[PDB]
Amino acid sequence: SPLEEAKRLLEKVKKRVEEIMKNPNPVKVMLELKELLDEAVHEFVLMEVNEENREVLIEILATIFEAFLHAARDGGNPKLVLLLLLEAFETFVRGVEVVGVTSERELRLVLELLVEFVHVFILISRLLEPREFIASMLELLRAIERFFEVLKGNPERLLAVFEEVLEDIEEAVLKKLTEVNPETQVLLLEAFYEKKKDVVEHVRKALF
Amino acid sequence: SPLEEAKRLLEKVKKRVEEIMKNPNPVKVMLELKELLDEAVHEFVLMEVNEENREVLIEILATIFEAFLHAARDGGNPKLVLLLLLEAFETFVRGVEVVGVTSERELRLVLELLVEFVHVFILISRLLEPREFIASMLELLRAIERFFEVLKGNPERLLAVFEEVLEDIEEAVLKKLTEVNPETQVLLLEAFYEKKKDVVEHVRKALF
Amino acid sequence: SPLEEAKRLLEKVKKRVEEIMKNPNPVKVMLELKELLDEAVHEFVLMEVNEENREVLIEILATIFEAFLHAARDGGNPKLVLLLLLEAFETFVRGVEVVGVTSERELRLVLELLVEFVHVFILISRLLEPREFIASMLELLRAIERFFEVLKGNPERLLAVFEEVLEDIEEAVLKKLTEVNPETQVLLLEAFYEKKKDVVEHVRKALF
Amino acid sequence: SPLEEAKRLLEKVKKRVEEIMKNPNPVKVMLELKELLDEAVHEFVLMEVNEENREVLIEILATIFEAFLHAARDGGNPKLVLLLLLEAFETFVRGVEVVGVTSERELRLVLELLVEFVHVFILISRLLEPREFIASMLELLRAIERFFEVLKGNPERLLAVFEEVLEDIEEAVLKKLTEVNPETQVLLLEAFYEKKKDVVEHVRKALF
Amino acid sequence: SPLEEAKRLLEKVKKRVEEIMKNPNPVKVMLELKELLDEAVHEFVLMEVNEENREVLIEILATIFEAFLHAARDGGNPKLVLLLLLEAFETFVRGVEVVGVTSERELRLVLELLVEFVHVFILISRLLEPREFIASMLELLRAIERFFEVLKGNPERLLAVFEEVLEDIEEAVLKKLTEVNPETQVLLLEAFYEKKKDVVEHVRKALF
Amino acid sequence: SPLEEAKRLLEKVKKRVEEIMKNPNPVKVMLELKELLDEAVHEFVLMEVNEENREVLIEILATIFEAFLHAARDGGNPKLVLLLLLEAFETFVRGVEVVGVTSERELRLVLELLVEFVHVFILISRLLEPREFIASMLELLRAIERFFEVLKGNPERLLAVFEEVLEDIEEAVLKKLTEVNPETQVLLLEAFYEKKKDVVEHVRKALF
Amino acid sequence: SPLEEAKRLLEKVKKRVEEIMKNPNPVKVMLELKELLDEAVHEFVLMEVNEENREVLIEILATIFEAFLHAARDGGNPKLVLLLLLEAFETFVRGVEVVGVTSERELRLVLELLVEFVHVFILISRLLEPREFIASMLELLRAIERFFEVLKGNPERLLAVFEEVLEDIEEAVLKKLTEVNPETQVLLLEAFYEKKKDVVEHVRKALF
Ligand SMILES: [Zn+2]
Ligand SMILES: [Zn+2]
Ligand SMILES: [Zn+2]
Ligand SMILES: [Zn+2]
Ligand SMILES: [Zn+2]
Ligand SMILES: [Zn+2]
Ligand SMILES: [Zn+2]
Ligand SMILES: [Zn+2]
Ligand SMILES: [Zn+2]
Ligand SMILES: [Zn+2]
Ligand SMILES: [Zn+2]
Ligand SMILES: [Zn+2]
Ligand SMILES: [Zn+2]
Ligand SMILES: [Zn+2]
Repeated sequence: SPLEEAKRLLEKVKKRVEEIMKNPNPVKVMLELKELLDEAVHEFVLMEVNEENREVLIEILATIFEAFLHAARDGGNPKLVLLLLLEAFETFVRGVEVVGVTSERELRLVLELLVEFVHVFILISRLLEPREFIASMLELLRAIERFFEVLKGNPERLLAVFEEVLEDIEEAVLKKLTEVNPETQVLLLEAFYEKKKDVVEHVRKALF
Repeated sequence: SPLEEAKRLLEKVKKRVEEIMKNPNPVKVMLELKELLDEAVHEFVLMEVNEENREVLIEILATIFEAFLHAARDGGNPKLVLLLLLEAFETFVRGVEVVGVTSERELRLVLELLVEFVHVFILISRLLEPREFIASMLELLRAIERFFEVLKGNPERLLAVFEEVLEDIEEAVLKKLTEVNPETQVLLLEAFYEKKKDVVEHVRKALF
Repeated sequence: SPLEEAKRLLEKVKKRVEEIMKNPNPVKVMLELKELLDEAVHEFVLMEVNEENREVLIEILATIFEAFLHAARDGGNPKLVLLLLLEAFETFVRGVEVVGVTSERELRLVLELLVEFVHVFILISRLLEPREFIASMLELLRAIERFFEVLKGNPERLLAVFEEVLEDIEEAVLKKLTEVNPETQVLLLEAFYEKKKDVVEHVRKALF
Repeated sequence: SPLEEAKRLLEKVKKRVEEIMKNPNPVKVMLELKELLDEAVHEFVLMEVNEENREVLIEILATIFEAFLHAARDGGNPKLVLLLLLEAFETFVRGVEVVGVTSERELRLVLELLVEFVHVFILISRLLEPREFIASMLELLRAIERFFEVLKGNPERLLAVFEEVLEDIEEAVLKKLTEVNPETQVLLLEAFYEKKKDVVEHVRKALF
Repeated sequence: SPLEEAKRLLEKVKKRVEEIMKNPNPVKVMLELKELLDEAVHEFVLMEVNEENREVLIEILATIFEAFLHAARDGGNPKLVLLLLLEAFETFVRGVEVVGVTSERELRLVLELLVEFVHVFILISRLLEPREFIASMLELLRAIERFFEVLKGNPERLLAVFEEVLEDIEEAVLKKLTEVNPETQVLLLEAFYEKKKDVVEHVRKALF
Repeated sequence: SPLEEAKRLLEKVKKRVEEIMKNPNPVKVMLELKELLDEAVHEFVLMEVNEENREVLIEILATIFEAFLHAARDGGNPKLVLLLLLEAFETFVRGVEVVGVTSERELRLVLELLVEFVHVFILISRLLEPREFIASMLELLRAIERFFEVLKGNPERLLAVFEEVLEDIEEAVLKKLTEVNPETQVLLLEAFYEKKKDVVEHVRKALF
Repeated sequence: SPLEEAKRLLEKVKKRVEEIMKNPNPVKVMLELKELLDEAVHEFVLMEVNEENREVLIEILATIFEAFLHAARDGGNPKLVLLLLLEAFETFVRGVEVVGVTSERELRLVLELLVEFVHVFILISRLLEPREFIASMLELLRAIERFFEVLKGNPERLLAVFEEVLEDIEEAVLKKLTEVNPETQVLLLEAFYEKKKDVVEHVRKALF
């Protein structure tokens, strides 16, 4: 039965996550969580996904990704942490694509996860230099564009969420760019705004 | 149900505000309240906003903003406090734009919040030097212009409130500018009056 | 046909400007307007400019530059705004050089734009400190000298306009320099007057 | 034994204070006294505080703080002295919070120390300019509010002491504000009275 | 016999520390002390640790760590010294975990060592730039969290010590962050307070 | 023939200078003029310098250096312009050393060039901050010392010129240093006067 | 014979110093003098140092170090010059340790050299920023501590010289630290005074 096997997988994943978080090393915890997410996706593609077990699969993905976001908040080297965050987000997007999102609860869960991911990413990247900060923000913009192209649902709510996270990123960039000379400010602002306009056009094309 | 979830959110926000206000550090309190306001806006864009729960959402926003205004009155470094006040006001305006204001009670709530915000801003900026004071007043004028462009309602009452807060700012500026030489007075008065004329034109275009 | 393509470009530019000015962020509006001005110059150098379509090209340049000047008056960080104003003015001067000014109406349009630019520059730079203010005035003097070297027309009217804008700058500098000690006044006045004498010599050589 | 260790600590602290006060540099003396106060608090949180050794710990704190207040009266740069006084007062309040006040002798000791601190602060800040004077008075009001929120005891005596020190500060502010124009007087008086009303409300809430 | 071997190890370690401290090069002294600490831990895991020799092992660890802290105060390159301090602290925490802390004297010894370590770390990091200073403070927060997770004892005294060292770090950060613009202050304060809240939650979970 | 080749070089250099000066970019003009001066020195060391063509070579150097000084007065970034000015002066000194100065006309020419260089340097560096201003003045003192060590001629006239340019620098420094606190004034004045005494002693040793 | 070889070495070193000092480049002169000092130390360790040739070796060291101090006063990049000054001082201390100081004349010579070194170091470091200035002062304190640990002689005169140079450094630091905010002043003063107390303790241990 699909539902029973999905529930067994959920219990196994919960036990594995609880075991993993006990480690004191944050980078090791992130690596094990990334491996667990990949195994969950591999299990997803090897099983039938009907309308009964979809909620359980979404809950498994949410559990692993929430643990990963907390472990990222725990700390480490910012560049490595940001790279691992991007890899985990790509795996999560692939998993959501495989499973699919139908009901409103799953949409709410994945959107809350996206908001938390953006917040954690900005919090980690606060401590870089302005040029590396702008490069990281460009990478985050690409990731958000990919996520919103994959996801399907009500266009209006998705557009509202997209605009809100974009405002968050814009506020962070504007606050950070006050540490440099006006010429560097103009250069970096032009780069950021060109990328933002492009991703807005792409997302508006995909949603509507 | 929208109404039940909105009431649950209101109770949670009230509990969080009571917990936060107990801290003795005003800057930490302000930062936590700013984070809470952002989280409230995130929750707002993730749920349906019909005519039943709109009052509850406006009440949540008013609660958080009142707590923030009191914490700003508590004290700290004036420049940091003023910048945090501007950021909180921008988040509040975004939340009001998302929720929308329909009835008279919500309009009354947001207008009293604006009046209190202007009073607190002037009170905090009283202690700067004249040039930084005029720069802060220019920032406040831009914020008020943004607020009155976003808001919708009866044009006459909105115009009356706008004129009253403008008179408040003008009186504060006139009283402060008596500490400098007449040439500096002429320069700063010219800057302030040019900005005031521009914002009056913009607001009158937007309202009517 | 050159005239039809010029009119189509005028309509497209008007539509783009109207779309851009709806944004609430003044710095983003300025960046988009600068990009549009550069695109207009690119279009100008790629097409034939005879005596028929010259007026339309001058009107396109005037439209974009008027929108930029208003957006600059809207507000922002003074140093960044002044830097963007200088970049826009250089792009405008290059466009005028490419197109050329023959009739009296085009000369009137460009001279009015120059007067508005000087007024906006002084208004924005009012809020700096005296040393940065004097540096900004030096930059403005170099920009005005370049503009009057590029332009061709009746020497007497051009000299009258140049003298009037110089008097405006001198009045602003004299009013601002009353906030410092007499020794700093002597230093900054010496720097300003040396630069003014040099630019007067250069402009008088170029015009006659 | 707690009592014997507390008495040994008192003897060591007395010897250290006598050794430190022999230095001719007042700022260095203040820095060493701050370090000694921090070390005393560290010792306090690392040992048991019963009803036997509480008096000895209170006398240790009083000894260090009295030495600091005399050194602050000795002289130096007023802004640096005021900042060091505020830091020392906050450390003293933390130490009192850790130890606690039960008997009447300890209450009398700490209240006398607060009165001397307010007197020294007003004496040092007499020589600033009126705007910086009002800023320092606001900082002093916040410090007094924190002290009276931390302390526990008889509400009536505490309220009497609070009202008396408030009257002292008000008299100092009124006497100082006669050196400026009436408009500056109105602005600074409004700021001071708003802050005083807020702190009175907070203290009356905390005491009763 | 365990006790005799422990005392022989103590004498050998004392002789080695005295021999090492005679070197004039601070970085070389720190490296030799780190090697000696690692050797002591290796010896600890190779012998039986009962309730008789535990005090001697704790005294050996305290001796080596006190020598290391003094050598770190001696001087050198701030980044290298801070990195070596973190490595030595991790080795010390592992040694304390291996040996264990049972009586009150050992707890007092290790807590005094922690206070000294925090003071030395702040003193060394005073000379960095604000961004590197905040990064160092985050690393220190992680180190303190790991220490208080490893240690076992009376929850109340441990919590008091933890709160006091947190207040020390907070005062240092607040004093340092006055050298930057308010936007940078907001960014860095948000990062610091997020990390502080996370470590407070983790420590409160571990202790209770 | 040496004289004919020198005259041909003079004509070529005049043509090149006229061609270069037409550029509107001052920094590019300065870079080309520096390259031209270097090429002139290369040509000087590659040809015979008798008493016939010495005047022509001195005139070539004076032509290029006058063009460079005017281009420096035109404007740009003060730090870049000052550094380019120092390099150009060092190249000019090397050229004068290679060619040599024998008659009175050449001495008058080079001394007038030195006076103009000092005036332009002070004019450009008027707009820096006091610490960078004093650093630039120290660099100028080293350059003047090197120039007066290389040059040969009548000791009395050279000493008079050296004293006059020193008085100009001293007046500029004294007038600038009124914008800082008396402690900073004492520090910067001590540095400047130590350097001035050293260069005076060196120049008096070299001349006599 | 030791004395004849020492005198021959003195003559050779005098000739080499006279040849080197003729160079116009200060950094090249300083590097050459550093190499010469190293070669002198190499020669010192390769020959017998009895009581007859000790004076000549001390005179050789004094000659090279005086030339180096003058070259450092000549000028250059402050950071590079300070680093070269520290390296030269360390080589000089090694040479003094190898040769040894017995009579009163040698002690007077080396102490005069130390006073001149401290004066030159403070003069060069006057022009840095306050944070880099304090870092340089910390490095100078370590250098002085090493010097006074190596030297042997009458404890009272050595202590008097040490106290006097410490007062010179303290006066310089106090004068410089008036250019920053009181919080930065407190941080930097705490760092400086901690280091000064540590070096005073070390020197008092070494001398007595
Ligand atoms: Zn965590
Ligand atoms: Zn957000
Ligand atoms: Zn309050
Ligand atoms: Zn009002
Ligand atoms: Zn406008
Ligand atoms: Zn005008
Ligand atoms: Zn006294
Ligand atoms: Zn009183
Ligand atoms: Zn030490
Ligand atoms: Zn402490
Ligand atoms: Zn020129
Ligand atoms: Zn002159
Ligand atoms: Zn010299
Ligand atoms: Zn001295």
